[PDB]
Amino acid sequence: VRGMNTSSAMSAFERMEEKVLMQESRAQALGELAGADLETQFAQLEGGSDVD
Amino acid sequence: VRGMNTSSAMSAFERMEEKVLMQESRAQALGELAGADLETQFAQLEGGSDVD
Repeated sequence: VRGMNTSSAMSAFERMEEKVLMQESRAQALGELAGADLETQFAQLEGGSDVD
Repeated sequence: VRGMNTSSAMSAFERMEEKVLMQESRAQALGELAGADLETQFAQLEGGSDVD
């Protein structure tokens, strides 16, 4: 009930959270980098021109 | 009749009492610690909200 560090469930959650945060952030960061590049933005503009 | 220290019954009671007091106090202390934590108090409040 106390949720002490020794108990397995509490330790697992903390370990999982650190890994999850890093993984989630890394995937998002990569996407942002692609978005940041001018060419990716330009490609979207090109697509709009292309469809009409 | 004298209840002298040498007699087995007197010695047993004294030894048992020390162990019993420590055991009773320790169990109670653990319960108090759980009660002391804010989350346990919060859980009771949540339960009241949950039932209605």
